[PDB]
Amino acid sequence: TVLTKGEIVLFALRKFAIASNASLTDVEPQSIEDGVNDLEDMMSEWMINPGDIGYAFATGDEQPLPDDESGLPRKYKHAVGYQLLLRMLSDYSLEPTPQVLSNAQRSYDALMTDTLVVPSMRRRGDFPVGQGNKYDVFTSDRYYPGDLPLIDGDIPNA
Amino acid sequence: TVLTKGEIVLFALRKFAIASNASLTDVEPQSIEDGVNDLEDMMSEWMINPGDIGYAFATGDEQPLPDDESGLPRKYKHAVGYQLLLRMLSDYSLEPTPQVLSNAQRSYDALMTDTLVVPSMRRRGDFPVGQGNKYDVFTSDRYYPGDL
Amino acid sequence: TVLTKGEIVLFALRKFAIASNASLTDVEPQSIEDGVNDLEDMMSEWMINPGDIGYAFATGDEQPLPDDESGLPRKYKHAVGYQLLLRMLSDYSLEPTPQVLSNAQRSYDALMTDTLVVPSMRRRGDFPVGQGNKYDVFTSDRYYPGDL
Amino acid sequence: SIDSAVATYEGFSIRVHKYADGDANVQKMRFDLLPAYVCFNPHMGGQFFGNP
Amino acid sequence: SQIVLKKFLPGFMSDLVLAKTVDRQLLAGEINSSTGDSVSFKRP
Amino acid sequence: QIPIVGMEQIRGLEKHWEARNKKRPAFLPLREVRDKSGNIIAGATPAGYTQ
Amino acid sequence: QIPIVGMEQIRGLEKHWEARNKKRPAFLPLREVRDKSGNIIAGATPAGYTQ
Amino acid sequence: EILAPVRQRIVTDLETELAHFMMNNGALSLGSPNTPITKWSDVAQTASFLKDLGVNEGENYAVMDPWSAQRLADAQTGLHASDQLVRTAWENAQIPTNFGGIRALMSNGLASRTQGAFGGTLTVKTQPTVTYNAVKDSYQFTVTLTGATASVTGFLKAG
Amino acid sequence: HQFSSLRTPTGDISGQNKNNLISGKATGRVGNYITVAVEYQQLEEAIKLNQLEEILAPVRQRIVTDLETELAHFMMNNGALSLGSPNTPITKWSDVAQTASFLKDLGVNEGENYAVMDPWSAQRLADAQTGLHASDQLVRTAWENAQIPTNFGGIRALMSNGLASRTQGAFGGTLTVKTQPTVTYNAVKDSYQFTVTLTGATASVTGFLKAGDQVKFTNTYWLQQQTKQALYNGATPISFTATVTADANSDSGGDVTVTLSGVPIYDTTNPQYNSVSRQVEAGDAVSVVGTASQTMKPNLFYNKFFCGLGSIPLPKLH
Repeated sequence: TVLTKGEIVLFALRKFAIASNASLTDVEPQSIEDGVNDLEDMMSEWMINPGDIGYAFATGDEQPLPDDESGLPRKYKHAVGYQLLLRMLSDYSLEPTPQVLSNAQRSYDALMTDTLVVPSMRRRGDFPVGQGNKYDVFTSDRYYPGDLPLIDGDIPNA
Repeated sequence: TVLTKGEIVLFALRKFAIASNASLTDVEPQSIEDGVNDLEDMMSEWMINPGDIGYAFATGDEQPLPDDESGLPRKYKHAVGYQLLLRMLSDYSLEPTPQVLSNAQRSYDALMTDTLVVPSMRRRGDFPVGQGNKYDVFTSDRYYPGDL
Repeated sequence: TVLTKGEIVLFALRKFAIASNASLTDVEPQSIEDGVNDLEDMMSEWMINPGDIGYAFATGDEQPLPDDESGLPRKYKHAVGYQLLLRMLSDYSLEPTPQVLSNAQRSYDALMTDTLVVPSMRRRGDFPVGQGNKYDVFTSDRYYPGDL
Repeated sequence: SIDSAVATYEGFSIRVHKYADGDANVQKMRFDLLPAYVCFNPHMGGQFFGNP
Repeated sequence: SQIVLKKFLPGFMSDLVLAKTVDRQLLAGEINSSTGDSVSFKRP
Repeated sequence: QIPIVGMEQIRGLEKHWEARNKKRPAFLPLREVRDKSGNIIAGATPAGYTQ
Repeated sequence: QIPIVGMEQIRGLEKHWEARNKKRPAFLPLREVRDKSGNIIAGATPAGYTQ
Repeated sequence: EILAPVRQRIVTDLETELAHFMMNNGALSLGSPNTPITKWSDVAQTASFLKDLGVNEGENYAVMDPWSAQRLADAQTGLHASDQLVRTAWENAQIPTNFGGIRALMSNGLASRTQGAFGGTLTVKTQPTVTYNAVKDSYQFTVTLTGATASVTGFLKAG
Repeated sequence: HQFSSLRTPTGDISGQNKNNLISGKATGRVGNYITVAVEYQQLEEAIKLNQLEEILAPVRQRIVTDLETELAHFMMNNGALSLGSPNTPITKWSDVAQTASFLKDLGVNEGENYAVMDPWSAQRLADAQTGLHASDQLVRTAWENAQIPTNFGGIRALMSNGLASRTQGAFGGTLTVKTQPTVTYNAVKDSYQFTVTLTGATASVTGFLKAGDQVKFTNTYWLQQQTKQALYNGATPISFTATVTADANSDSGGDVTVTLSGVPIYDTTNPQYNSVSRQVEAGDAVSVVGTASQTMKPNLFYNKFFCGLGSIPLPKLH
């Protein structure tokens, strides 16, 4: 539903047992603040390799707020939290375990399979179309369209 | 007999002796809630990579409860439980064992072989159909239709 | 939401727990100035291999300060911080962990992905131009230019 | 510098032009016809209905 | 609901009698590039 | 000839393989083989082809 | 014939591979294969080609 | 595929606005607009008026809708001695070319007009100028009227 | 396709909108097999069954008759136009000529129009024809052979006894629409049908509206399709009419939901496809043409390209 940033951060802490509901000792507010901050830096960087996945950013230069709605589908939270955990473990002076690494890899692959591209490269443009396609005088189409630059009478060189 | 939530979490907590019927141990509401939420999110992500298995999601703006019916067929229980156990073992700073890993892998493969489907390669669409099919009787059956 | 040199340096120091709120330690002034000038020198070196990424330098004869606006984009923060941590740890003689190394490599790869060029090699210059382009006979357009 | 053609329909000639302005991969065609009208004498025509 | 025939269904059409009856003789090729945008005839 | 793959190797990618002769893809995606512990033991190529 | 690559091996670099027959690139980029621990196990070459 | 139904649209718009032009510029009027066309005199009166004015050089014409023609064809079927006329009207429901001294035509593409609200005993307040020197170029003139409604937009429509 | 034009003194249409290519499709489906099967014993064929061919002759006639009955049912269920009232039989010449005039005024150009009537109406038309005053040949033909010419009132008229019969179904009360329907072309461009609910019916009647019933909307008018002008039959404008597809029942409160063929397309963002003067808002007056429980054999009129029939050939068995 809402899938708040603070909820994601608390998830990341819980799956490594830094601090949970059934724990006598808990983390202070600024730890959650830094967790949410690192979450948003990681997601902003994620606009390059994995691509935009629908994250909502803070507009109007406000400091990040843990209770604001992230805007991500529920089918992404495990991957996001696992990737956040791997970045945040060093701050708590702890190291990852093989099971955690395998789970993170599996969830990341599950996220990746949902954002395929298959660019399906085009034809050249000087490749002739066959005489059996019945091309016409007016619509051209005697040769396949290519990049098709839009040349203006002004700006002749460019 | 129907299968509901909560019993899957109990299965996961029992197969690795976190809280067993005969271990002189007790279950906890925190563990139950964490297991339920983990199951919900895990099925939500399972919606894409493996095939949909008929899980029944909770209605909007309502918390999941252990008594709500899951809707899964009884055969997928072991696979779901083992996957959930592997996804929540690290919460207790514990590590699984090779026998558990082998059982989980075998049950996952058993689940996979039921939802497996193999698509059939359609013909191109400009491939001629021979004269032995008697296409002259029909109007526009000189070539194969292709795919929609 | 603009970045600052003080913010970037603090991120690096917290990442290995040299100074952080999780630990009860507090920043020592000497560590912060070292971070600032090390960052400035590392960017000056980076002006070659990764290429220009938008860093704002300090005007001559003026030392950089932690309150100065760096001008870097937000997305490069993790990469820059991890490189700073890697070239910083030798000061306190700590040893990087495999997870830290992997995160630094991931951030560097992500940063480098956005700066590819692929120069797309051009024509020769004496390569004949065919008769299909209907070149102009007087002009020197029977051959490709193939220069700047 | 624009592809064009002419169409005939009950003695009317229509000019058709085709272009691809913009890089939105959207082709455009336009049809053109211009008319001229004159009234020689208003007192030589009009409307008519029935009467009871 | 997949294959489509190559012939369109017929549509509706109006009729032309007014253009055929009105005078298309006096004003024919007099609005050229020389005369301008208007031209006048005489009166008895 | 028919290629041979794995269920977990090709799950979620059948639509891109069903139409490799109709469209003109730049590449074909496929996963690696991992054992029960999550380690990689083989490449992303198909195991083999039928004779 | 079509090459076969991993998903993370070519993610983010698809535009240069898509236009390799029209333009004249000096080279082509590609990543290595990395396991769950970040170690390199395979080169930057594509895993294989379809027969 | 686009070529066929675009020339039809062009021609239809041309003819519709031509009909609007003719009904906006025509002067003569006959009969009450409420009553439709039912009998032979309703068509003959147009030719009678045109002859009475005095026009000879030219060729007269008249245009009627589909429903009106059937009413005349039905009237023709009731003739008493013309076997050819009664046969044609009974079988094909087609009126002859020359009907009442004028050529009658049937068309379904024809513009329609709304009257426009008016009310009150109207009368002219100022003497207009209708000298031939003034109106020798357009046959149009401007006139002012009184006795109308208080303040209504569109007191008199076009036509 | 249909389009709309622009008006500009110089042709500058840079800032205006251009017509899009919204195309629709009409679907056709197959029905059910028509099968006639017989069996007999070998002993019966040996000792009793003779003249088997003459015995089995009329099977093809039965097959064709069933096909024709189904076709007539389909046509009367799918027709949309309506003229006259069922309370009065065909007696005069205008009663037939009105169909030709209406089809011409609507805008049908291609093909040939047809009208189909029952033998009693053909007899009454011949009786009316016998009163002619000048055409001796037609008068003699009508008086002797009781026949009518092939062309009648400008349309081709045919007489058949294979027509089917329909029933009205009980209805009553001031029926009016309750909820504004959706008549956008992008929504109704696939089947030319729409669903609507009414208010003001009887408390609880089963079979309130039967298939083939006709409902006319009082305060909306037909439109000349190509010129987009209204239609006037003298001084009375022609009102939009539609036909019910399947049976409907009324629940408590006088609410009935019914599916209609033929649609009043009035789309604001695509005015080019309009076929009605105004939208059908809530509270508009509708009425049902006919009588409470009248049963009759309906006469039909249509164009060549209204409905289509085919006979799929069947393959041999092994």
